[PDB]
Amino acid sequence: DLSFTGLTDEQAQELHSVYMSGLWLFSAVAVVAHLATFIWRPWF
Amino acid sequence: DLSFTGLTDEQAQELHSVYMSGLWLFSAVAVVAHLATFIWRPWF
Amino acid sequence: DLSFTGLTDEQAQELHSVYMSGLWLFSAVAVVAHLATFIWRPWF
Amino acid sequence: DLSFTGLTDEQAQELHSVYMSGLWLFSAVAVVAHLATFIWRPWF
Amino acid sequence: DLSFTGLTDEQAQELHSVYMSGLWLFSAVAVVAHLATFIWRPWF
Amino acid sequence: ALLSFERKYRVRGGTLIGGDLFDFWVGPFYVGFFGVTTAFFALLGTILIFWGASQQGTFNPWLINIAPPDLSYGLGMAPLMEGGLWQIITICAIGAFVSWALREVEICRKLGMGYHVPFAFSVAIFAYVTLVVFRPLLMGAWGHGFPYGIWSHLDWVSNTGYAYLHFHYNPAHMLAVTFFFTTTLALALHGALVLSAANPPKGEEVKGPDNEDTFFRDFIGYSIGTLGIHRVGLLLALNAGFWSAVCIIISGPVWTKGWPEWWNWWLEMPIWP
Amino acid sequence: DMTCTITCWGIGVLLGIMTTVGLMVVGWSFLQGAFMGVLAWLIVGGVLAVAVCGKDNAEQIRAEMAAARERVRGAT
Amino acid sequence: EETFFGNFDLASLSLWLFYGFFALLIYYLQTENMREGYPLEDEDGNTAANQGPFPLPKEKTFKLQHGRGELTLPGEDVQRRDNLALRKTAHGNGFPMEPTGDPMLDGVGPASWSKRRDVPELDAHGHPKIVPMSAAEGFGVSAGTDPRGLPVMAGDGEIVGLVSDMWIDEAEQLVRYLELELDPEWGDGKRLVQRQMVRIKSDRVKVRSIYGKHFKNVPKTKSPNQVTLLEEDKIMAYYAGGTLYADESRLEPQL
Amino acid sequence: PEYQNIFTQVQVQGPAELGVDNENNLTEERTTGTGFSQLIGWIGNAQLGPIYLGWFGIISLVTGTLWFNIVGFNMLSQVGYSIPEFIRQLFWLALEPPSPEYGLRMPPLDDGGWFIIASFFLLVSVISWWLRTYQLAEMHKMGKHVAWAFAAAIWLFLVLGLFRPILMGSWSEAVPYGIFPHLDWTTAFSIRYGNLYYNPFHALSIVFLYGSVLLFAMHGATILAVTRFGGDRELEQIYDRGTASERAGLFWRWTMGFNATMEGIHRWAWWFAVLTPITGGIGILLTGTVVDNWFLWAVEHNFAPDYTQDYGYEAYTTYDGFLGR
Amino acid sequence: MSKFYKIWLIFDPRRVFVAQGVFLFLLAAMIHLVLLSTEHFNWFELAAANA
Amino acid sequence: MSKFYKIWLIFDPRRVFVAQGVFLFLLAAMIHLVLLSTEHFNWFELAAANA
Amino acid sequence: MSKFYKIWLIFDPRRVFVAQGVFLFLLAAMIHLVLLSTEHFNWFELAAANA
Amino acid sequence: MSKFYKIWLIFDPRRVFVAQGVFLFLLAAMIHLVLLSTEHFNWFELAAANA
Amino acid sequence: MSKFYKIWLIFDPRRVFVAQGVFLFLLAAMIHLVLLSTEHFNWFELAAANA
Ligand code: BCL
Ligand SMILES: CC[C@H]1c2cc3[nH]c4c(c3C)C(=O)[C@H](C(=O)OC)c4c3nc(cc4[nH]c(cc(n2)[C@@H]1C)c(C(C)=O)c4C)[C@@H](C)[C@@H]3CCC(=O)OC/C=C(/C)CCC[C@H](C)CCC[C@H](C)CCCC(C)C
Ligand SMILES: CC[C@H]1c2cc3[nH]c4c(c3C)C(=O)[C@H](C(=O)OC)c4c3nc(cc4[nH]c(cc(n2)[C@@H]1C)c(C(C)=O)c4C)[C@@H](C)[C@@H]3CCC(=O)OC/C=C(\C)CCC[C@H](C)CCC[C@H](C)CCCC(C)C
Ligand SMILES: CC[C@H]1c2cc3[nH]c4c(c3C)C(=O)[C@H](C(=O)OC)c4c3nc(cc4[nH]c(cc(n2)[C@@H]1C)c(C(C)=O)c4C)[C@@H](C)[C@@H]3CCC(=O)OC/C=C(\C)CCC[C@H](C)CCC[C@H](C)CCCC(C)C
Ligand SMILES: CCCCCCCC/C=C\CCCCCCCC(=O)O[C@H](COC(=O)CCCCCCCCCCCCCCCCC)COP(=O)(O)OC[C@@H](O)CO
Ligand SMILES: CCCCCCCC/C=C\CCCCCCCC(=O)O[C@H](COC(=O)CCCCCCCCCCCCCCCCC)COP(=O)(O)OC[C@@H](O)CO
Ligand SMILES: CCCCCCCC/C=C\CCCCCCCC(=O)O[C@H](COC(=O)CCCCCCCCCCCCCCCCC)COP(=O)(O)OC[C@@H](O)CO
Ligand SMILES: COC(C)(C)C(=O)C/C=C(\C)CC/C=C(\C)CC/C=C(\C)CCCC/C(C)=C/CCC(C)CC/C=C(\C)CCC=C(C)C
Ligand SMILES: COC(C)(C)C(=O)C/C=C(\C)CC/C=C(\C)CC/C=C(\C)CCCC/C(C)=C/CCC(C)CC/C=C(\C)CCC=C(C)C
Ligand SMILES: COC(C)(C)C(=O)C/C=C(\C)CC/C=C(\C)CC/C=C(\C)CCCC/C(C)=C/CCC(C)CC/C=C(\C)CCC=C(C)C
Ligand SMILES: COC(C)(C)C(=O)C/C=C(\C)CC/C=C(\C)CC/C=C(\C)CCCC/C(C)=C/CCC(C)CC/C=C(\C)CCC=C(C)C
Ligand SMILES: COC(C)(C)C(=O)C/C=C(\C)CC/C=C(\C)CC/C=C(\C)CCCC/C(C)=C\CCC(C)CC/C=C(\C)CCC=C(C)C
Ligand SMILES: [Fe+3]
Repeated sequence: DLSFTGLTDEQAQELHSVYMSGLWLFSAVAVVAHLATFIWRPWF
Repeated sequence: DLSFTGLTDEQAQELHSVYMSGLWLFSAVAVVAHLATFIWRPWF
Repeated sequence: DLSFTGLTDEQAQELHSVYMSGLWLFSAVAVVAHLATFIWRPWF
Repeated sequence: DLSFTGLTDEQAQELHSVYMSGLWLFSAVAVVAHLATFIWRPWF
Repeated sequence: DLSFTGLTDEQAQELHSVYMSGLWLFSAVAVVAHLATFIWRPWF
Repeated sequence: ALLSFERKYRVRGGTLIGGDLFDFWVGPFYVGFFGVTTAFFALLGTILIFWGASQQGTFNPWLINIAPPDLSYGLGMAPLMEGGLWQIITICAIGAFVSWALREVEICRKLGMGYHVPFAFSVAIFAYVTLVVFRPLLMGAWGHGFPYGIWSHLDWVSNTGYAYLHFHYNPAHMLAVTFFFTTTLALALHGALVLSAANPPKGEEVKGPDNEDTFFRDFIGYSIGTLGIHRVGLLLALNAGFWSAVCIIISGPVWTKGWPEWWNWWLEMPIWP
Repeated sequence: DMTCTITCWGIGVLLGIMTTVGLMVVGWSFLQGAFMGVLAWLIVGGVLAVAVCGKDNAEQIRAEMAAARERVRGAT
Repeated sequence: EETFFGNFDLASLSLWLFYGFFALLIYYLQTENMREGYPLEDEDGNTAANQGPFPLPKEKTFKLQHGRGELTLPGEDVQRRDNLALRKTAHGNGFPMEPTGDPMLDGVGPASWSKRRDVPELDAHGHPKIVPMSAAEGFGVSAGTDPRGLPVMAGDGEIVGLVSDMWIDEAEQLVRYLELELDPEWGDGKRLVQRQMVRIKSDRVKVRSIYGKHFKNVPKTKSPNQVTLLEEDKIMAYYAGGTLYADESRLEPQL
Repeated sequence: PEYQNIFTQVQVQGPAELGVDNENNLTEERTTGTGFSQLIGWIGNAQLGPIYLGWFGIISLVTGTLWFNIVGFNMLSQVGYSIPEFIRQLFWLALEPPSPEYGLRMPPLDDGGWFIIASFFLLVSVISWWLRTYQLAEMHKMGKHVAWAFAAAIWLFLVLGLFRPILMGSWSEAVPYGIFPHLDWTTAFSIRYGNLYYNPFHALSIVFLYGSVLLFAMHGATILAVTRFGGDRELEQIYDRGTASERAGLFWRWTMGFNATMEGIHRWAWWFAVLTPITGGIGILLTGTVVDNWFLWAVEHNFAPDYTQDYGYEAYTTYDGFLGR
Repeated sequence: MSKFYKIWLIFDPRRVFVAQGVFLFLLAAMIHLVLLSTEHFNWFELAAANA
Repeated sequence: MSKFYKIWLIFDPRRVFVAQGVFLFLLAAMIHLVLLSTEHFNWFELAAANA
Repeated sequence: MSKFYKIWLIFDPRRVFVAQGVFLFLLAAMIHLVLLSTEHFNWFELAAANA
Repeated sequence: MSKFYKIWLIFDPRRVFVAQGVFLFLLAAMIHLVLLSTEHFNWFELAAANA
Repeated sequence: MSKFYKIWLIFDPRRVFVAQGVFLFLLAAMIHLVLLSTEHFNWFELAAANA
């Protein structure tokens, strides 16, 4: 397997799964925030 | 297990619990202060 | 073979195959964006 | 068993207890001062 | 036992006992001075 | 009184003129032929300054002012109260400065050193002689020199710059200011590096030149070295004083208009559309 | 070969002086012609001290050095 | 903005505070520069009555590298010379001294050296810092004129020998010394010249400080591969003394 | 004449130095790759590189390049995207601070909003370069003199751009980003508040700047005259006194009656240089907030000179006589 | 898209976490300043005018 | 989400704690100062004009 | 066209990924700023004008 | 909360005590001066107007 | 509360005493000057008024 960092396939898979769980939480909050600002003050 | 800092999994589980205990107290105080500022002088 | 980076032919095929699949996603979002903006405000 | 400064657990408990005593004294004095100030000249 | 300065427990106790005696005398003189000034020209 | 290691260096010889007639020390000071000429000139100049202060009417160090003559006197001599004392004091100051340099030369010769310090001091003498002798002679009157007063020689600087409207736009003044600022940044860096090498945190050993070279290549990717930094500091300082003399000698005898207008050659170059 | 470098810089100084006088005959002022003269000096004199002084003498020595660099590569 | 009293405002208070701070800083700076050469002495070696207006500083310690020990200053003078061939020309203080024998051989005046440590200076790895080029892996002349093989001319116009090697500082990549092999007519062995005292030309190398007859008395190093600090000081001071002692016309007034 | 030691006679080159290391492992973040320049080597060292890349340096470089491009692109757009005119008027263009009517609030992007966004990126860049200078000493196990000297100049930087505008109550008090426009700011600042010559802290700053330049002429010249005795190896002269330090001290002792040591002259240099921006910032912070006319302040405190003669050209000559008619 | 986890077999996971945090703060800070440079979207000024 | 504790296997707590303290104080101070530069939200002028 | 994968036998992916990322963001920010610099495509002024 | 004592297993008390003292005094001085700079809360001027 | 003496086990008394002395004198001088700057609490001008 090609590896520049030193991690293995399982380790990378696990790190990625926790990283994507935080991407979605941050992004879901951003979606709710953006939806409330348009109902208050529409742009577009 | 992968570890860059040197801590072990159990040491990391104990430190994160204490850190979250402090974060909630901070956020719980910040919430009551924002509610009083809104009843006193509301934005939006 | 000629390799100045020390990767093999198949490892190169693996990296490229993964890279193009993100390139296509980036290009797709950008086209839906440009379309919404021309309908919103044409520039030609 | 984790430590970055060289102290042991029991020494840290003893230092924290003294620190909390000082903090509570300071906070009580500040609370009385703020109460007297608010009675003398209100800001809300 | 913890010591970053080189003193022992008894030496620190004696030094603090001497220090607080001067602090209290300074505070008493300041208290008497602050009382006479209010009787001559009040500030609250 | 001597330092612990000074006695073996106090030998006879190495004088330009005077032999052993003036070859001795007074306290820590060395005297020679040029030590006697410096004392005479400096004492005469100071006594004349204070006599002029007494005749002016104030002894306040902030308010003492001895001024050059009117422009109507040209290059002749004025009455001693209307600007002649300034001329005499100028002659005395030139003599004192030249004697100081020639005394440094003899000290260098006696110690077996190079002659870099008198050569460096000659540049500062050249900037002063340009301000009180060269520009005034070219412009045609001694009244173009600056007055001898702590707060009155700043009024001269202010009025001389607004006589060309916006002095910041003088091309050779911009070069001179850059040299001054660069010398101060380099002096600060050099002093900091040497002190940080010689004074480590408590409980650590001292460092050497290798460590100093390494810190600077890590910080900015280059290190001039322990010998190059002194050459560069000297060259920067001497360039600062030379360009200062140029900025003042062109402002009067070479250019008459405002300094912004001088830039017109760039704004109307034929290449521009 | 620091003596060929100094020669090349002096031919640049001389070309700069000639650029000033030539633009002045054609209608430009001194300072306009002298900015162009300074650039002729710095660009051309610099270019000639890299190119001409870098054609250093060596004859079969040049050959072997190059044929051996061509052996470093091939296994690099 | 108001004043505290009279004409005294915030700017005046700031100015006077800076005055006080600057006075304390001047005291600190002058006291810090008195860790060498004190207490003062008279011309007979006794402690002088006057010691000046500033008292002496307290002690600092330096921890040296490579196990050389500790240095505490201010302290005793360990670089002091013992028996100097000098003579007073007056009964009091303030007059020069006269050499008793040969000033260049006795190390007095502009030829004086200081008693430094009898070990070579080390680099970061603990190795001698200055090494002859014939033993320095990878070094070559990259610019300038190479002086090896050229004859050396003295200050009076005599050829005394040939340059055989160069001694370089490998950490800083700089030439420090030139090594000269003497002709039999002008002495025997090898000598060193510091780089700052030579002018290298196309056909010769010029040393103006000393004459040919002075080249046999240049101090010699013990080992052919390393030089200590004491030897460095004695070699450099010998060449420096020739600027005044080589000829009798160099010592008399030039007028 | 004797060799003077301004240019090296012969250069020698060997393997490139990669630097010292300790338990902090500085090698892991250093770039590989070096060069050599024989033109520079006539004066100093010839080796170029390598450099250390931490996070502080990378953040500083990125945020400083952003500031540069917001200014440069605003300057380019002000001229109509005309490259030849952009080159013609490069020294005259600028990114202007906001108008005084907006106070400390956020101004329109056309009237100072881009100026505030770019100022926040320059701030971040400068504070990051300082954290790098502190970390490298800590990692190299040296003193923190360099970081303190840098913070001395950062003090005046922050006074000019951040502190004084806040205490005055307007973002319009800041300096524009331009070559000529920033020099016009200096002259206008001096004119608006009387005469800046009569500010005592400005005079003290000038004193220390003059003193710092006089000291590098003296120190550079003195060190170059004792290089025939090994005087450029200063650290070993500190650890073991030699004849170079003795002669250097005795020259100044016989010249002006007192002298320094090898270690102690660098403290003098460090303090004179450091004292210039501190006094300058204290002087700038007092202008407008406390004192509004420095010449009237000097008249109040009695150090303003008085002149007896009259004003006017016809008190000294005639218009016809000045023309030769 | 199902093999995007191999980004961690190319980039170190500490280097990425520092850069992403710093970038995200500075981007959120700048957007709030652009909204407040306006008239329609400055909420502090709209509370005063709805009064 | 229940494995966020592993953030301490990558980041050193000392540096994170120091940076967090400095960041939090600076952010709070900045927010308190923008409110005072507005008219409707300055609490001192409000008390002054209420009486 | 089918042999384009070989760019990864010439160029190191680690360097080009960082280079790309920086290049991409800087290009996007420049277009938005040019768009914001125009009178017809400034979407913040349209919201104020439209209503 | 019972385990907040373990802060001393990460931070050196010597540094934080000095930092806390400097911070507290500077903050108190700044607040007192800000109060003195207003019109409704200057207590020296209130006595002059109540007398 | 009864174990405050251990503050001398963390801090060096020699530095603390000098810092204290300087701080106390500067604070007292500043307070006296601030009182002198006002119109109701200047005791030198009240003596002139009452005569
Ligand atoms: C009409 C003109 C006015 C005048 C108006 C002013 C004003 C206004 C000011 C000065 C100031 C100064 N004046 Mg004045 N001054 C006048 C006449 C003079 C004369 C004279 C006639 O000979 C002299 C010698 C001076 C000299 C001086 C200096 C002593 C002083 C600047 C201090 C300093 O540290 O500078 C060096 C400069 C700095 C330290 C700036 C800080 C630089 C920062 C740290 C850079 C950060 C990095 C950067 C952003 C990155 C760049 C890119 C890199 C390549 C990566 N003035 C007249 C009276 N003067 C200043 C001062 O302090 O006033 C008291 C000041 O503000
Ligand atoms: C006040 C001091 C200023 C300074 C000076 C400075 N920096 C320097 C140099 C100098 C004199 C170099 O010579 C060296 C360099 O090689 O620059 C191209 C360098 C450098 N400073 C850098 C960084 C840097 N310096 C900074 C600051 C500063 N350094 C200030 C502006 C900063 C910031 C923002 O504060 C940064 C980020 C890099 C640009 C570079 C790091 C050197 C490096 O990585 O070298 C790698 C080696 C190479 C192979 C490149 C050399 C080029 C040639 C192909 C080699 C052959 C030489 C040729 C004969 C001559 C060309 C060299 C010229 C520089 C003369
Ligand atoms: C690159 C040039 C820099 C420089 C170099 C320089 N100056 C030097 C040296 C060097 C290398 C010395 O070795 C030498 C020295 O010994 O320094 C300690 C010196 C020196 N330069 C000095 C000062 C000085 N240098 C200055 C600047 C500079 N000198 C430049 C920045 C300045 C200013 C204005 O910026 C000053 C004030 C002296 C401290 C010193 C030695 C001068 C000296 O002692 O001369 C002998 C004369 C007397 C003791 C008294 C003479 C009395 C006169 C007869 C009467 C006074 C008349 C005077 C004109 C009145 C002026 C009134 C003002 C208010 C206007
Ligand atoms: C004590 C006061 C003096 C002083 C000291 C001083 N300055 C200092 C220091 C010190 C002690 C440093 O440690 C620090 C330093 O790094 O020095 C090498 C510095 C420094 N002082 C500087 C400038 C400076 N100092 C000045 C003044 C002074 N500094 C005083 C004279 C002045 C003026 C106006 O006189 C200037 C202009 C910098 C060189 C440096 C601070 C470096 C810094 O913070 O950089 C931030 C970087 C960016 C803007 C990002 C990079 C973006 C660039 C626009 C382009 C890319 C970089 C490239 C290398 C440059 C372009 C060259 C090309 C060929 C590639
Ligand atoms: C008012 C008095 C001076 C007269 C007025 C006219 C001149 C004014 C200008 C300059 C004054 C410099 C005079 C210095 C002459 C020194 C003579 C000398 O040699 O004095 C020594 C004693 O001195 C020293 O040791 C050095 C003194 C400091 C040098 C000057 C510093 C200039 C710093 C800053 C620049 C100054 C600008 C102002 C900033 C205003 C700031 C608000 C005796 O010998 P010693 O053996 O060294 O004794 C000591 C020890 O060893 C004990 O043993
Ligand atoms: C020849 C004609 C003269 C030219 C005429 C022009 C007039 C002006 C020129 C020069 C004035 C300087 C004159 C003073 C020189 C005295 C000679 C000297 O120094 O003689 C020493 C005797 O010492 C002294 O007489 C000590 C002098 C004390 C210096 C004061 C220190 C601070 C001073 C300044 C701080 C500055 C800050 C700001 C300032 C504002 C604030 C001041 C013999 O020494 P020694 O026997 O070897 O040993 C003994 C040694 O250790 C110490 O006692
Ligand atoms: C402001 C920008 C940052 C804001 C966002 C930060 C939080 C975002 C989230 C995460 C990143 C935080 C750091 C966590 C990691 C800590 C430890 C670590 O690892 O990284 C550290 C972390 O470095 C940073 O976080 C850099 C931040 C620099 C910002 C400075 C800007 C100026 C400051 C203020 C200006 C404004 C005030 C004006 C008014 C007042 C007037 C001034 C470097 O250590 P290192 O050892 O070099 O790291 C190499 C590594 O690989 C070792 O293994
Ligand atoms: C100038 O133009 C204007 C003003 C208009 C603009 O504003 C222009 C703006 C842009 C052009 C903006 C462009 C913006 C972007 C491209 C934004 C992109 C943003 C993201 C991709 C954000 C990603 C965020 C991800 C987050 C928050 C992830 C968090 C993850 C975690 C907290 C969990 C991590 C923990 C792990 C992995 C532990 C596991 C460890 C082990 C050891 C197993
Ligand atoms: C108007 O717009 C402008 C620009 C003006 C803005 O204001 C914009 C502002 C923003 C964009 C703001 C953004 C702000 C954030 C993203 C804020 C985030 C804040 C947090 C995540 C805060 C976290 C706080 C956490 C706290 C306080 C934790 C405390 C923990 C502890 C006290 C416990 C310590 C742990 C120990 C001792 C462990 C010990 C264990 C051992 C094993 C030794
Ligand atoms: C209006 O808006 C503006 C901007 C003007 C503001 O003012 C905004 C202001 C803020 C945002 C302010 C924010 C302020 C804070 C967050 C304040 C926090 C304060 C504290 C945490 C205070 C803590 C105090 C603790 C004290 C006083 C402890 C004292 C301890 C001791 C006195 C001694 C105990 C220790 C000993 C003896 C050591 C024992 C030793 C052993 C070996 C066992
Ligand atoms: C109004 O707004 C403005 C800004 C104007 C203000 O004025 C604001 C002001 C403040 C915010 C002020 C705040 C002030 C303080 C917090 C002050 C604190 C003061 C103290 C804690 C003072 C302590 C004094 C202690 C003393 C005097 C102690 C001892 C003295 C001794 C002489 C004894 C010492 C001797 C010893 C220990 C001998 C050694 C013994 C051995 C056994 C060896
Ligand atoms: C378009 O072409 C390309 C792409 C090549 C370019 O990018 C070209 C770029 C240029 C041609 C650029 C030219 C740039 C200049 C000429 C720049 C000149 C800059 C100066 C002279 C700047 C001086 C700056 C500052 C001064 C004098 C003092 C103090 C400043 C500050 C402290 C700034 C800090 C600001 C702060 C803290 C406020 C931030 C606001 C907050 C709310 C936090
Ligand atoms: Fe030095």
